[PDB]
Amino acid sequence: GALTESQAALVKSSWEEFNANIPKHTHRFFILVLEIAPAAKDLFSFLKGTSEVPQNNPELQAHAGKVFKLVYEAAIQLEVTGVVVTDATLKNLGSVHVSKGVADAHFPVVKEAILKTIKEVVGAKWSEELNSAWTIAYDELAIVIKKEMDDAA
Ligand code: HEM
Ligand SMILES: [F-]
Repeated sequence: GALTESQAALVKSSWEEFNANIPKHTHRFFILVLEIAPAAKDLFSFLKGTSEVPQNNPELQAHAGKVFKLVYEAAIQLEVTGVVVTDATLKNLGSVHVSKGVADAHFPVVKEAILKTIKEVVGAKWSEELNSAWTIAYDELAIVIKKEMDDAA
């Protein structure tokens, strides 16, 4: 699909819609994760020793917000520039995943959890053109982090 001026316009628009409700979209996102893979729970400090996914845990919200922002920034960068740029942050990201016991096969878990989360976020405006656009942007960003984990291990 490439990332036409028209496709980028579509991701920006849909991320603005996501940020618009962090405590919801982020707790949803963690539930979609634990649905696709239950075992994932022991990983998260703020999920350990608990039984259910905490709903007002600042640690949890701050965490999940950061995740989506990063995927959107990635899509704009693709339309303007044609690429996703690797910086200090993406590199430190790779380190912390590894400390915490996260692997590659965990990534389609968090992807589907994000496509499903955005399909839920944009509702009837959903188009093939839009699905195509977030898919392109995640894929392109995951490619970059997975790269940095391998390097932190
Ligand atoms: C493009 C996709 C992804 C992005 C942009 C991303 C981003 C991040 C960021 C920014 C942090 C640190 C947050 C903080 O300091 O507060 C973090 C921590 C973490 N992430 Fe990810 N992530 C991605 C995929 C994944 C996957 C697939 C898993 C595995 C299930 C995972 C598991 C974790 C864990 C266990 C921590 C440590 C949390 C702690 O115990 O406090 N992430 N991630
Ligand atoms: F994460």
